[PDB]
Amino acid sequence: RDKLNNLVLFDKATYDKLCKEVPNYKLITPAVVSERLKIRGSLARAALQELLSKGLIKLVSKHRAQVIYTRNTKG
Amino acid sequence: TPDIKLFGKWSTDDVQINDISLQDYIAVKEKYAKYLPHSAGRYAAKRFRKAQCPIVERLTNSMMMHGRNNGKKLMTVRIVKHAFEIIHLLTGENPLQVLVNAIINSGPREDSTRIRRQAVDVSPLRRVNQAIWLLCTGAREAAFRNIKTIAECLADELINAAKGSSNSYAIKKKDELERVAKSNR
Amino acid sequence: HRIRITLTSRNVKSLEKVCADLIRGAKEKNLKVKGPVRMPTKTLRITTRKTPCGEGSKTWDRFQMRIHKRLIDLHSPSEIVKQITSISIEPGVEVEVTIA
Amino acid sequence: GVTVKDVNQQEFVRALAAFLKKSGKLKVPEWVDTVKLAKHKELAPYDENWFYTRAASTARHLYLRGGAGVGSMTKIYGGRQRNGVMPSHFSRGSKSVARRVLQALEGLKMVEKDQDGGRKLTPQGQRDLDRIAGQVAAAKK
Amino acid sequence: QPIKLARVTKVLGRTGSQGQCTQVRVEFMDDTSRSIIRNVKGPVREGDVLTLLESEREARRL
Amino acid sequence: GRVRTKTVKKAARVIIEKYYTRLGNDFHTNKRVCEEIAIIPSKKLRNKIAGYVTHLMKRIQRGPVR
Amino acid sequence: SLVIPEKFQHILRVLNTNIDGRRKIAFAITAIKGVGRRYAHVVLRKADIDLTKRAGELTEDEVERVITIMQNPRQYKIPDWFLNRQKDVKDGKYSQVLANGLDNKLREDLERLKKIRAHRGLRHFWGLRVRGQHTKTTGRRGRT
Amino acid sequence: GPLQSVQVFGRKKTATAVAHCKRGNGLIKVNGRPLEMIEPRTLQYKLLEPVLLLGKERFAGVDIRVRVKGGGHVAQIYAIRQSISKALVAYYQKYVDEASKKEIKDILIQYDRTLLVADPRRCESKKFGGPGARARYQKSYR
RNA sequence: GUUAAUUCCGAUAACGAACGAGACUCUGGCAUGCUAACUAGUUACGCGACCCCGGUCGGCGUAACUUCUUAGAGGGACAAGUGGCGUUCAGCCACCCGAGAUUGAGCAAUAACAGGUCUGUGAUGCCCUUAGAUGUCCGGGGCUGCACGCGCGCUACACUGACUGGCUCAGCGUGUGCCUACCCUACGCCGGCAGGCGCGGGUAACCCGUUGAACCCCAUUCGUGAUGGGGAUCGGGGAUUGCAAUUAUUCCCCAUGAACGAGGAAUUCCCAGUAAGUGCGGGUCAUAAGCUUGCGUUGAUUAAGUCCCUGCCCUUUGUACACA
Repeated sequence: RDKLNNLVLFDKATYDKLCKEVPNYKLITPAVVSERLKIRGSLARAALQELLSKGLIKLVSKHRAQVIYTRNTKG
Repeated sequence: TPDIKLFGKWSTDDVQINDISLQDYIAVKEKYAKYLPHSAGRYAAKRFRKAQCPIVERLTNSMMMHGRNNGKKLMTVRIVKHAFEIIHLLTGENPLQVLVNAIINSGPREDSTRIRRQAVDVSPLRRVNQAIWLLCTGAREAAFRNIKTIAECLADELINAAKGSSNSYAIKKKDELERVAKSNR
Repeated sequence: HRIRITLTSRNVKSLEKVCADLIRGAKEKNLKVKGPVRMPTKTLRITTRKTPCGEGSKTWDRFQMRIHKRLIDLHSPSEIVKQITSISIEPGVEVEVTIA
Repeated sequence: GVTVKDVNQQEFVRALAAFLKKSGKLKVPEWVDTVKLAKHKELAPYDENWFYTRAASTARHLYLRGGAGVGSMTKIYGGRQRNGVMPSHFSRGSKSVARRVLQALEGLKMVEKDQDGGRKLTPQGQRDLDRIAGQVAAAKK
Repeated sequence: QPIKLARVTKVLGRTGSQGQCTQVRVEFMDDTSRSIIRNVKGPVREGDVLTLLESEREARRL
Repeated sequence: GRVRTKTVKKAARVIIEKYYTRLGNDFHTNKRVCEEIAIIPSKKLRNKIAGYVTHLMKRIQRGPVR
Repeated sequence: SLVIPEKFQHILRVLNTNIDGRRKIAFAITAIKGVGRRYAHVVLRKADIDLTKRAGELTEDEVERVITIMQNPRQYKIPDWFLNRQKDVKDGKYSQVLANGLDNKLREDLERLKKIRAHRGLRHFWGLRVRGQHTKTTGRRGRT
Repeated sequence: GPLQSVQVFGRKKTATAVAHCKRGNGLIKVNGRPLEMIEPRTLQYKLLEPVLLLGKERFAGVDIRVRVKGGGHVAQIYAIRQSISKALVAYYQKYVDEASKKEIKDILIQYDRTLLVADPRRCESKKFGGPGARARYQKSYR
């Protein structure tokens, strides 16, 4: 009935609004990111590794079934 | 650390129970602190041995329902463990306190029964079990056929049930089961 | 000289009375005696339906044979062994004597 | 230093596979890239260098116990045979996929055939086994 | 109709059709003298407090 | 239900009326006193009879028994 | 990379069968009949093709390198046990047939079984279970 | 010096694990590998209650090696939690006073009683007419 | 009055008794107390291999020991001790101490069904055939047949998950046949695999085996898509047993990829290692587990009450029922 026509690869706007507002959210996980950005979970998971390299998100707890990310340190 | 224990990293102390009726039936402080929500068992043997079981273990033991997940406490402990950082990285307070606040606000006071239904007040033990139960199945239904995982679903509702914003599944049935009892009383 | 004697019997106390009887017989001749080694038993599980036909409720038997074996080692030639082993033996016990 | 019992076996398998990268003389079979690893598997592995990973995983199995044969390697590398509509049962692994590993481990000297058959790991194979064990314990400190 | 607290002082017996409720003689922690009778679901010991929405409804003695 | 049957009770009645000086108060002694003076086929009944004897002991120093 | 590349392929019209660009390369081939999850994976290793990308990024010249392995497996040393049609009935060819010849190949052997009047052909004629299934309790939905 | 060797057995549903105390340094290993490195890793801190709730200084003079076989995984971890707590209890009873042994025991008494007294829970036999020890097959009427 | 109990106490025109229940047999659990172990291990000695005195090794031979392995004799638990309830009798609840303060199964009374079995019998009354046999044996088929309904079951409807790797653990057992022509397996090669070929071990605490089981744990892919869920139907090929597989005996590979989005009326089983999940032995087996019988792993929610329903056991009552 309700078909989730998720987005496979990032647009210019979606990649722009991933670099700015995502480091404002307190909770970043690939489950909610694929839900909120209206994108695939493969694209959601692949979006979060470079932010860890770019220094915009922090990993605190990684696991095979769930990985969780947050903002940068407030200081 | 023979003096104090840390539930992974969470404090044994400074968890407060608001309603005084449920403080004897919530086992979180000064005698029931454990490093894991897993233990040997034996608390299901006697009638009233159930009350002193730690509530994190009780929520864990009430979690592996619906068939394929039965007898899988090794993975539901993993679900509970990750679910506490989600509370600390959404609200920012002690997840033990948020779980405690979810029990009080999801537990109905009175409930109707066949004896034409007459409304009778529930036991403080009965209020604990039903409040635990309503917030657990909602995570089961929210994680069913959805991108959102089971670990997030546990942390969503008990945060919502702590504040009672009528968006958790546990809050709505708590309102309805007392609204029905309020009618035929 | 290293002689093995095998003590197999279906009854528990028929095997137990003869396993100590060879101890009493051999200690009179006062030679090197090893203790009786208690090895784990074998039990015979047979489960069959009680009804001769296939009619009625489904009930099952539990038919069992526990068999025990005891090994006692002797440091003696076969002259001493052939004398004692013919004294006070009962058909419930099957005795096997190995010279090697 | 320490032995491999002080080193976690999860990241030990590709640390020894990295030792198999710098050697590069395992004389791998032609059918590495196109074979199914067992009859209870249905598809090919995602990791390409599974032969260099299983051979590294085979060496740590032979250090703990010796005398292992072809049938023993199929037993440990077996798994559930999901029979589909039928109930799932345990199945043995493929025979030649473990036979070529022990043949690869005897090509370059890492294993020797023990008495009464089997495969046991050579002392020099244990000697460099401790060096990769000490390089991980020093890394985690 | 404020929320009130009711503290169990002694139990009376099993009530209901299936024995699903426990009739409990209950005391109030707000005042010691005034105290009523109410049927309680679930297993109840001595030394626990209930949460009645109203204190004006009293269960009959069977 | 830990209710003593007639076989345990009637066996304990004859012991008291014959061995008043031999019987004690604690369970373990008159367990061994009744071991020699009674042919009890099993240890379970030996504890049950001696245990019922000890319950009849508390009735003895507190007055008469019917 | 993480952003969209140039030259979009969403539907790959390959051997008159649509292939979605939304799915991965390793499993978008499977929509073609005659190739499944297994036979598509080996083709990604016969030619040096990375399977970690999507089916809307790979370039147009080397997708010709992919499809020549479909109908011609033997010169790219694909073994005979990956093939749907081993030892063909007429010409005895060990080959893989892909979603268009596949159903052409499917309708000789049915009336090849019909013209021989074998039992295996007859069960297909009345639409009964040919592999030896019990029809007393099952087989009700399509037959009213 | 003197051989202060104490060998203490631990039992469970099926898993049996025997510790081996000796007068040595403060290292703990089971089957040749330490307590930190055991899969499943969900239950890491369960191996630590004998260590954390009694202190590392109590294990400084005692080294232990545990041989483990039988049962399943969680049986084995629950075997080696309680096998090593009883191992230190017997060491401080035989060679030194139990005044020190009773004050480490009552810490384990108040926390969890499985560390010293084993659970006598075992799997009862399955009966005929049912798939389990209590459950029966689906009774069909008519 | 009490109990699981016609279990006892106590009354008493009833007394003395008998079967049954209980008692009794097996199993579980606690004893660094006894006996014993070179087909079981532990601890020490001496080496070997490796790493920086120490650590590991199912790598090697020795002396002590039964803590871990086994089975034998004994012991232990009795409402025994305490606080209450109770005629203070029968007994009941809670607590200390203690591995247990109700383990599970076996056996099971009088009378009855016209319950089922003559297709288990060299168990059989009576009736029938008996030479062109309803007797023996051989070839083929069938009992599986398919517009439909019903019963016991296995697999799914997925993200608590599917897949790919790596990690890591069990106990019941069983195994070479009087006829019998047919065993379980180590190890070394060939083939992707099914499987094919060589040598040995084990008549079995010796070999399988230290039973390298699933489950579990860790790390990728998939991304809510009837999707890499699901595997029904079906095509092509390759192997085993058998004299013989087509109506596909089974096993292996590729391919086809249906319904099914948590199931109405109604209904089944269960409260502690229990349910449920999950695998392993045995039976039928030349070829053989969706069944059944046991074993083992992970392992709970609920309840410690009731006659509401379904029923069962006594007492009173009424009956025009007595194949009730």
